[PDB]
Amino acid sequence: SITHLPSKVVIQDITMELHCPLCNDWFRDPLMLSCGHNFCEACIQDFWRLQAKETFCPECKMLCQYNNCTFNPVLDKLVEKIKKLPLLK
Amino acid sequence: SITHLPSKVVIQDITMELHCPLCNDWFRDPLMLSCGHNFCEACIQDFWRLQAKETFCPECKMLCQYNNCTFNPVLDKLVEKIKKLPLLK
Ligand SMILES: [Zn+2]
Ligand SMILES: [Zn+2]
Ligand SMILES: [Zn+2]
Ligand SMILES: [Zn+2]
Repeated sequence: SITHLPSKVVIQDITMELHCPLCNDWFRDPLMLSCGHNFCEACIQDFWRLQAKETFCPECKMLCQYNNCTFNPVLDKLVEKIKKLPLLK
Repeated sequence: SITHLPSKVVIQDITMELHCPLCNDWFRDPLMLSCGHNFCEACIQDFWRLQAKETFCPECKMLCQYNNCTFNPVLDKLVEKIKKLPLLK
């Protein structure tokens, strides 16, 4: 995209990217799946253990293998920082 | 950390987290290594091909295996968004 965006809209977009789509809260110990999507470790583990018959990604439906999941620590750092951001608009 | 931070300081901290430590520019097609650190794909590939005798992480020095690297697409999305943020302070 090549359009200017309202400051508040950009902050909100950034914030949506740091929210887990399973719990709709801030990522906590996010795992990244083979497709590149991220979920709280607890959220994706419970989804797979409890709701899903194969280990697929809830967002894109691609078949991930459990053993290919990896921690995504940069997301923890970004969550910590942005929660401290004063929203001046 | 449990201290309030200046808005501008928080934006700058967030921005440092979205910069590749090898090139000091915005992440472009970042790969995440087994240790959880991220670098532009081109940057870490050139580092390993050209400067380094084993595939270690330039930040933490841990021995990563090349085949365990993964794309970290969330970082591309965050780079795109934050570059559009008007800096009002
Ligand atoms: Zn979650
Ligand atoms: Zn996915
Ligand atoms: Zn780079
Ligand atoms: Zn590292």
